[PDB]
Amino acid sequence: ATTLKEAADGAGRDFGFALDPNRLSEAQYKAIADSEFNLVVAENAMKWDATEPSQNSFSFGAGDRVASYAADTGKELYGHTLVWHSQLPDWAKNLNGSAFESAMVNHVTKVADHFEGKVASWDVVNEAFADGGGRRQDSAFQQKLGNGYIETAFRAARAADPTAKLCINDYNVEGINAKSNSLYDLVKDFKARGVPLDCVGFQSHLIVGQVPGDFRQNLQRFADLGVDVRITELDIRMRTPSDATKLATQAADYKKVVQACMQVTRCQGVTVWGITDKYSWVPDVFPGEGAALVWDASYAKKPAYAAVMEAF
Ligand SMILES: *[C@H]1O[C@H](CO)[C@@H](O[C@@H]2O[C@H](CO)[C@@H](O)[C@H](O)[C@H]2O)[C@H](O)[C@H]1F
Repeated sequence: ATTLKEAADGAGRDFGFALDPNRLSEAQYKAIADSEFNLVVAENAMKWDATEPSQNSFSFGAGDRVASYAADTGKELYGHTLVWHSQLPDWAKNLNGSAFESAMVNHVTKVADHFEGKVASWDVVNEAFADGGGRRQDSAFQQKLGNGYIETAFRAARAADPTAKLCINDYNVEGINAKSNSLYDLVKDFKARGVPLDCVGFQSHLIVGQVPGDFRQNLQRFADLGVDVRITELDIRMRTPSDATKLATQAADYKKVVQACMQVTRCQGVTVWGITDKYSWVPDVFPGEGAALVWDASYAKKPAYAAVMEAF
């Protein structure tokens, strides 16, 4: 193969990226987006704040732009995200009880219906668990609705879109630990009771040199529950500036993550969280850290590019 798209294509897998529609007007950005991936997900265009900026007033512009890009270039489209505690507009945060529940059911219904037949899989609920185990406590959904909100989301999404794969997504659930254990219990429960849930996504926002040694083992145990698994927001950050050793380790880290996926038959593929280091969300959250993506800020391929090629 000569592009990652070709390598993932031959492996029978997905290799995607987080798209900011506003960047498509930068030729180098578009050139890479067109050539190297076979799947696309909206970085921000499909979240709650960008789609229902005010109660019952949907804004599908940015979202449609991403959905059009995928259809026009023949890429699979992944949806992100229906229910999520962050980027929740204040009108929602001010809602209470059944009212809040109705706003949630309606948001899930409208957004899923609008993209029906275009989005192949959705992160219906994202980041429901707390590091350390148990439910996230700082979530308006958990507070206002209690434990059953997740099941309600999945049931409402399945009713609006009969065929989209419905996934639950989280971070720090890559290795076997208290967070992935709680995640595992919930999936087992859902499958036992017939709650519609088809896949589990593992964000994989990792640190260089710190890739969980039991990644494969963990993906496999979820797969055994009869669900598909996917790596959804992969980037492996470092303390900047980067150097020859930091880039070499990161390469090897990319290789390990992709091989974990290649080794679990139900691992659908891998989605990196962006294309180039220059637009990466990392420096804005973790000051002092960065250089986490496969292309540097000059659009030059970092050693990671060749590692991923090999893993596929
Ligand atoms: C996976 O993690 C990424 C990184 O935070 C999330 O995407 C970021 O979300 C924030 C908040 O909406 C945006 O400001 C960033 O531009 C975006 O990269 C993603 O939603 C998540 F679930």
